[PDB]
Amino acid sequence: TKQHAFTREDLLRCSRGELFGPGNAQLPAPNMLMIDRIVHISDVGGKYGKGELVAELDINPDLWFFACHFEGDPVMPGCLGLDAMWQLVGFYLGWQGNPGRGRALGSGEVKFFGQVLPTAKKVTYNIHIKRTILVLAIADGTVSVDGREIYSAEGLRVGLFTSTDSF
Amino acid sequence: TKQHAFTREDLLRCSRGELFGPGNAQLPAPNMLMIDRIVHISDVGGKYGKGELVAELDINPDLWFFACHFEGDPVMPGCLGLDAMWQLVGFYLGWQGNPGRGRALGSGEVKFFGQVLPTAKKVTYNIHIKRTILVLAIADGTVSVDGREIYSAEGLRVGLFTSTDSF
Ligand SMILES: O=C(O)c1ccc(COc2ccc3c(c2)CCC3)o1
Ligand SMILES: O=C(O)c1ccc(COc2ccc3c(c2)CCC3)o1
Repeated sequence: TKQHAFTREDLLRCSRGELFGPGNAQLPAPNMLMIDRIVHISDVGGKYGKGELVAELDINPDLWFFACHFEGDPVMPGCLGLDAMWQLVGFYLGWQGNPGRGRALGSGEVKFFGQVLPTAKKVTYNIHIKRTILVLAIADGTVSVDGREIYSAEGLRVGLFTSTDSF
Repeated sequence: TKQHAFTREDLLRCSRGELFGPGNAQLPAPNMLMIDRIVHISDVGGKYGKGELVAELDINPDLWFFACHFEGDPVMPGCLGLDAMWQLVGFYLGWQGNPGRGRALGSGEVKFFGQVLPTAKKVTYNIHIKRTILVLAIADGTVSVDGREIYSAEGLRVGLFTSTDSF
């Protein structure tokens, strides 16, 4: 709760289990990691008074997903921008000190109404925590490219599992 | 409309633009391609009488996404199983003979209530086309692993763009 911003090296440390400890929430490592930095994280403020994350991914034409998606028509997969928002809600649960392994549980409405091209510079993620309740978080999120909102997600859900025995 | 099943080599040909032609719907190439085969595609039957796709992805412990997602806790990303369902709805629009480039436009409710582990053998996707209406398709979908339903998506939307001038 004391650290309110994270560098890429902090996120890579998180991906090895060395930020929140083994058996606790982990970001993916490359090439599934869809965040370079967490600019802001808090458990107060945001749209619902329950905290907020702002994170960034730098874009350059050589990122792996442009060449295969699609050949002659490069565009960052919508599913990976959506996954960044699940990655951030999971990070929030870990950052609050909750134990267990993170899984996305789904979302209400997702809309893709724009695209990240290899000429873009920066994708920004805004997450508004709605409720924390296994331990799970519900959040709304946007994805923006160079100032332009392009995706929205309502009711993003991520849970932490300490025991899967009964499921 | 004459071909009702597709091999991996057919899907790779689709990913190069050589199945539906340049400027038309393309599957991603590896490593974003989340389908090995289309077992069944039709424009009649399915849950709503508007056709159906059944597709498969073989699972083995060496698939790239297991090592990075997550370190010491391998699980196929939920976002990639969801993306397979968008990939299949886009394939359906191309298979019907519609021109233009495919984009996911989003979904209503997505639920992840199980997981694909590196011990699994086969993921199966079931897509029920709800409505075709730019040209877009609305569908419901499930992801199953070795017979067990693990994800559901309602209101998957994919559109084809012949012109982006006005957007
Ligand atoms: O992975 C995808 O299918 C994906 C990524 C982003 C999108 C959304 O694509 C869009 C969505 C809306 C518009 C455009 C493209 C250009 C014209 C307006 O789809
Ligand atoms: O990429 C993900 O976060 C992801 C993939 C699949 C899931 C869902 O994870 C789940 C969802 C439900 C259950 C388990 C795991 C084991 C106990 C029951 O989340």
